[PDB]
Amino acid sequence: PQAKYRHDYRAPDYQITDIDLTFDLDAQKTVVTAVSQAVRHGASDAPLRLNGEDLKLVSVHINDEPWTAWKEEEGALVISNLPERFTLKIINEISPAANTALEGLYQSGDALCTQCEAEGFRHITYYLDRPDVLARFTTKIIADKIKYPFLLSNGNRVAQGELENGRHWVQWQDPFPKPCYLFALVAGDFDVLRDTFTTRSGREVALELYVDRGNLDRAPWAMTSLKNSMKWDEERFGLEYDLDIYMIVAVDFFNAGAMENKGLNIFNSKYVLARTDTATDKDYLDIERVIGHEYFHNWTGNRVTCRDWFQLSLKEGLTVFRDQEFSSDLGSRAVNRINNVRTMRGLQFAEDASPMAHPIRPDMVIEMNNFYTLTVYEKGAEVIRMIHTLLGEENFQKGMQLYFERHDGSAATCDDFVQAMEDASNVDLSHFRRWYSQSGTPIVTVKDDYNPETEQYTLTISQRTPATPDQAEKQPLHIPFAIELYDNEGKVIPLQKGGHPVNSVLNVTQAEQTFVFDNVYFQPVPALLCEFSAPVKLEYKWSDQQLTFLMRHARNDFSRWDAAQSLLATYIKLNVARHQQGQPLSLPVHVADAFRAVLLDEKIDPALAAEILTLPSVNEMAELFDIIDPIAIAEVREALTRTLATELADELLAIYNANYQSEYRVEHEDIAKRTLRNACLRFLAFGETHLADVLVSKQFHEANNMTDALAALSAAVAAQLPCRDALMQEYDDKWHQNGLVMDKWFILQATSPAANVLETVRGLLQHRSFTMSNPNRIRSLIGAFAGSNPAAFHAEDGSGYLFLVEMLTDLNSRNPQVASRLIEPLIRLKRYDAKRQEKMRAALEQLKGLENLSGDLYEKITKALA
Ligand code: NA
Ligand code: NA
Ligand code: NA
Ligand SMILES: [Zn+2]
Repeated sequence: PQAKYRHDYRAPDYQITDIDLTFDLDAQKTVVTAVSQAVRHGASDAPLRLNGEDLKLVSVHINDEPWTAWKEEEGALVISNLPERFTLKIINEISPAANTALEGLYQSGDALCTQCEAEGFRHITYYLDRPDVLARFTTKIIADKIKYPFLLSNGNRVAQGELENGRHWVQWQDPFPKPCYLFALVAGDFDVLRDTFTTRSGREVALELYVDRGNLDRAPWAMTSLKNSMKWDEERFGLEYDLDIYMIVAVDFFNAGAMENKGLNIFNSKYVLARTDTATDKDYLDIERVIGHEYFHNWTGNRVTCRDWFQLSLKEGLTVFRDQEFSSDLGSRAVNRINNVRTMRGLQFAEDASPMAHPIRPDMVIEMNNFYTLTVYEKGAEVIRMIHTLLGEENFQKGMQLYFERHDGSAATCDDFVQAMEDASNVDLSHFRRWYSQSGTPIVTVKDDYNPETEQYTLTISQRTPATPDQAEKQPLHIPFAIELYDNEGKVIPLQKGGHPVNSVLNVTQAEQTFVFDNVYFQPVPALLCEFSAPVKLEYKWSDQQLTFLMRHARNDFSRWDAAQSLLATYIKLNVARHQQGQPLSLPVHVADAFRAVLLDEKIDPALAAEILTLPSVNEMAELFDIIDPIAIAEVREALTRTLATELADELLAIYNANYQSEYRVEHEDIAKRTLRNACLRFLAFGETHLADVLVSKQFHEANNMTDALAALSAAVAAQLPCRDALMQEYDDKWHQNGLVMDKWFILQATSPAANVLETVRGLLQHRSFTMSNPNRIRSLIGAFAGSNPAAFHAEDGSGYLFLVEMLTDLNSRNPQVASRLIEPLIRLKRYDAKRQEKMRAALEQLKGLENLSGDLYEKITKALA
């Protein structure tokens, strides 16, 4: 359809203040009654345009009078000649069972449940579906007692009743005005885990976690995590929960990961259910993350919400920042930072090049569900971290405070949040605001000079953002640029300028500038962009010895990891160019020596050693190139792994045996050691075949937990070892009746370095555990093929592109949101060689031709083809 523009936001002509919903539930045909209290603010001649999608309108009343001055248009109900203040009453029917897109009210298994973010409440009743219209909800659900014993909506339960013919009803009331995207409804039969948490001030909150029956044994971690979140937000931000009850329901059929619906979060069951033999350490930490995340939304998203959808980052960048900080306090900050930066550089930077490039606050949007992006979430949070970096904790907290004090109870803008941070701190963020409106990844170039006569070090820093598909015009940003300077012994040299300390975060605000430091008593090795202080590409001409020096001496663990990625980047690029000419991998001795040194340093945190021995992902590697040869990258990763497996075999095995652990515990010291042990196992898989096949299958068979079971299975697949098919069948045989566990197996299948991986993947569309109606299964198999196996996806013959087009033809009609996730590999076409671009362009031109092309796909397809 047509685009919506941020600069066209105007306040609404009408407001709703209270809405009283009734649901006569039935999966075939639900009847919705909505009584809303409205107020005209605009002109008298302005009609009321209510949004609505695939609703069957039964009746319209205005102050109990059957209305005759209205009409239905494309996606709207238009009501005219209205009083200034009035009661609106709509009755409509919807059909949950038919809803395969999982927008609105749909069925997930036997259960009914909702997804309204961003614009799904309009698939339930005619409303002002925009998040600047906030109102007090009352929700009455009626349903078959047998099939739907639990009837849940937002708030507290305020009435209940039984009816003839085996039906019953519950009524719910949320005292906080909210935008309709935060409305939730759930009916079904569940096992319920109940605990309580008591707030800092005495308030006792009931906690109820709803799971499909028989899953009550994978619930406690989720619950413990929720409790930790409530405590952490209390300790770090001073934020207490505001209601008496907190519900979380885990469903299997869900497009997102989870949803901050006020008082009644709905979670993909992926980010709830864990048990030591079904879930890995990553799963546990992700559940901690997502539970936390939705919880933190209770302030940064609900108590203060978004005036319009272009302000999505207001809540998501801030709430992601909050889930990073939660994870980082409770666990390893260094590991957390490293991985979040892997994500920025690997995946986000790629999107900021792509035809979908947008600023964290978009200016144009066709389908809003396309803008739940790495950019809005992860880059959004980096922008928040930058603010935190410029202001410091004490100041940042005062801004949070002023933000809430001003906007609690309303919908706000990104600019409002920045103004709160500015006014509380008296740090000026006028120039900084440009981060909200400029797309693309800036490139910061650093040139250095030491003058021993004067004992001064000059940094010449310059910046440029190259043009993007979405903006022709770019300008310099306010870039917090952190530096440490190290002397010959590995001590930090103090920064100064004329006998006066200088702050180690520099304000790179111009296209080019120059910083001169004094009393620099020795020629420094610098650490640049410490802790990835801005979401930029750094360009500096490191010597390998500067890099290895930093791996040995840098204060900050992140700087050691990052020195290593820079060391290794050089050689990844070398060996890709070599691969392309039929040459074998070449690697200097001293490079392997550095990784050996990390493996044998007793001073090293195992967690860090583990991340330094985790090679960059293929996506992380691709960001190093202008043109991507996915096959060269894939083969080079495989080779580089083999070479270090050989060069480090004795030390790898030593460290593998050293960090054996008889007990399994989800505690961070233990996870660090298990991560390191399994990092060693990966390399060993790629070494001597018999020894490999022995360790891998032994670890798999003997593993007490899924982290170890799967690490070995995954290495058997990755390294193509003898036991593979057997181990792989064993897993199927055991876990096929369990979708979330099978997700891992599908990924392994889909990301196999095998020769006939596409043929296997087409076949797995028939597998017992697979189903095209379940977005988890789709992402696990098809998603992992297209997104995480770029070597097979970008086969020379175009067979990958055609497979995705077949799938997308199905998913376009069934679930556009998921089709849109899946097309992302294909809109990156302008990044590969001509021969590939042509086939990709052809695939996109096929999809453009679809009878009933969704807006979701249409938005991305016309940008890419443009
Ligand atoms: Na209102
Ligand atoms: Na709290
Ligand atoms: Na910590
Ligand atoms: Zn969120």
